[PDB]
Amino acid sequence: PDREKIKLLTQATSEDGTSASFQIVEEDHTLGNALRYVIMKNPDVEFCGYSIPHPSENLLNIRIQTYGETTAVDALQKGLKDLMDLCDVVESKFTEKIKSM
Amino acid sequence: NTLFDDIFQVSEVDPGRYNKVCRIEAASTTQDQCKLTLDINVELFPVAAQDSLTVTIASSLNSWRPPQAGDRSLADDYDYVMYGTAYKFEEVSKDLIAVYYSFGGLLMRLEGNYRNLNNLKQENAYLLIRR
Amino acid sequence: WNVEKFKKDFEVNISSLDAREANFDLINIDTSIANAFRRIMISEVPSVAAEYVYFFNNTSVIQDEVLAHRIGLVPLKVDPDMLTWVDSNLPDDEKFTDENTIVLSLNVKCTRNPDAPKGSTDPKELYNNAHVYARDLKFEPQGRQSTTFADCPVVPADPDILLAKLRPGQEISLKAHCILGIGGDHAKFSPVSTASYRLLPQINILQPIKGESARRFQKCFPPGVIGIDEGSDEAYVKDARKDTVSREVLRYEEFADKVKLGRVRNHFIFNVESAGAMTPEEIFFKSVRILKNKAEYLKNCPITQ
Amino acid sequence: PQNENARAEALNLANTDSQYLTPTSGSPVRGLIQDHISAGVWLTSKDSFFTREQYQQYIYGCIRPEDGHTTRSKIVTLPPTIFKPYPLWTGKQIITTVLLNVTPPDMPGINLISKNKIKNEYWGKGSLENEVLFKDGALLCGILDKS
Amino acid sequence: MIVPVRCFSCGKVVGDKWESYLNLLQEDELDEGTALSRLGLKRYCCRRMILTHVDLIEKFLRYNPLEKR
Ligand SMILES: [Zn+2]
Repeated sequence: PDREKIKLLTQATSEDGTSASFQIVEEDHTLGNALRYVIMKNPDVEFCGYSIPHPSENLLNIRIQTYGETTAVDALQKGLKDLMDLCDVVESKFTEKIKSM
Repeated sequence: NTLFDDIFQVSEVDPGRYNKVCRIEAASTTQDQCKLTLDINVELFPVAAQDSLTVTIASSLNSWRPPQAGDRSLADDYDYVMYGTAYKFEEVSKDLIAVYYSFGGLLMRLEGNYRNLNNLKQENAYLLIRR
Repeated sequence: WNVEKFKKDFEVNISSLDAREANFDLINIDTSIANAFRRIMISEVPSVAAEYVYFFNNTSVIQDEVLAHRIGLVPLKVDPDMLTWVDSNLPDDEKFTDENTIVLSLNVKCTRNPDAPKGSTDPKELYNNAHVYARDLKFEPQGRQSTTFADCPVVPADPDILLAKLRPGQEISLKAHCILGIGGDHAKFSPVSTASYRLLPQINILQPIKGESARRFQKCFPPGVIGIDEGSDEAYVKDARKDTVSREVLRYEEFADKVKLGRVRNHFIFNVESAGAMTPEEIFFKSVRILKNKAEYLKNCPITQ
Repeated sequence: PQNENARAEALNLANTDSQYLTPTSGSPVRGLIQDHISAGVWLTSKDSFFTREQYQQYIYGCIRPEDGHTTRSKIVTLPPTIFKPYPLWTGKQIITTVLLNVTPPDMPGINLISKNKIKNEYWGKGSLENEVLFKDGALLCGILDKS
Repeated sequence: MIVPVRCFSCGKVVGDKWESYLNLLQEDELDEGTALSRLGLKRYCCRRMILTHVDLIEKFLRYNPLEKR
């Protein structure tokens, strides 16, 4: 596997898991902004934002809080999946337009 | 429950130095002594002089979260709704009183007869406006 | 929102596609994602460039490190898919393989020309090999590459790049190792002579404007942006897509009252130029794919407590 | 410093946070400058509005709740100022939200009536934006400034 | 000293364009802005690179320690 990529920051994650903070290595605004955009479309998410501690440490912090239907880890996964699917839609659309051009 | 309503007629709509907010001055059509001053995001709710606005202050609507499947509340009856705080009351004369509201900085000053504004307290309140 | 709702509303328009540059619109996509593609195209789409330069001699007027630098800026016409990445934890012997690396050589000596037309200024006729060009980088295939690259020799995308100049007696002699890298690391690896976008201009007129005002108003925007309609004689917007947003209108007092200038917030006009190795569309595809893998690689990593 | 006594002293006596006021006259020496003042005049302007998405993002980008300021282990937000036609928060709410997440929860919000450097005339007729009002920890009126 | 390879801001190759640009000014007798356009330099980023280049190298080259003057 690779365990060093994403980790939970257990000092800002609640007991019920409806709220959590993740630290992702080797990622900046590129993925961070895109991921929070997607996550915030999830109707059970009550809060979400990302931040970059410092421009010199390659680290990305994501915060997710839910209204209690799913856990914070769920929202992260739906967001990641949603993001993947969203790219597919773009790739396919672009392909068709190149063909039809 | 509802604390105050009246139909007001707008005198002035001043954009000041902003371009999304305007200061509105308007007088009641029902009370000769009741007048109003209100900052409005006029990009979301355009207002011109001589408009007639119905203005309601209510304590609740019958904590905040994006609208869901089939949510219904007092907001449905109006065009423009703001949430804010009463922060100052003042005696204007032996007969009349003014209350001051802030909606995240957009200020309202409502002056009127002390019996006409009896229900207003120094709490939070919703503001509802429709054309 | 919902991924299907997005699919139904998302749209692509391809204004112009070419071997070097693409002009196309992404419509109804969020700025965060357009921005992602843009960033990725510039900084994370791999390319091949010279990384290590091995000098055996350089008695030209240009210093080694500087010469090495320019060679690194030369865009090599190489398909990055044809190469694997170098592992930078192995010693130099193990580090560079036929799947890893491409070798270029350069070997020029400058001599004086006897047959120079007396009283000449041109260094082509005064000196032999005075000028050294990128095209002078010879591709030396190693191992399996004689086969793999037999159908596509390694050539700089811009042959006529001036690399160095010499005078009689001076020589350059070097081998360069060229590998995969990304723009975020060093800009020599960026596969674009630039990818950027603009939001589609929105010129909305706040009341009809006609007659001599129409003609006046029309001239505050580039040719073709504002049309004057026959009949109503009033001005209307032909295509905002041609507008440069100079805000010229807002200077003339008579108009500043009657026009708001905005954007269609979710409509991105992309322009992508390739440095020469891959086509624009490939570079854009590769970026849309790169973003997706980030999301996929992350979904599959275990979250350590 | 090379031993715990010196550690304790550098963290509790000579530490930067212990030295907000100067001993000369007892006035502040630490504050923000340049970009940050200009930014404040803009962010706290009446013309400043933010969608749910933006509001939440400004909050998290500056709070750093994964710190020693676990005043809560959940970020608190306000309801929007404009409910309808579209949910919008004001800049002044970003400030109130910040204070709300970093001041002690078992303790009432700050109360301040102050002034800033910009005269009311600069905003337009009837403005009160020169007056800085904090009630129960909420910025209800005025912009924030070098002052 | 010698033509830069890429435009500092664009990334666009510019180093293949010096010798031709001179030939445009010289032979075709164009002005500078017309010639820059003909070589494909559109952004002012890129026009600046060729417009204001000083081929100082041609001075350095006149001192060659490896030939009998
Ligand atoms: Zn340039």
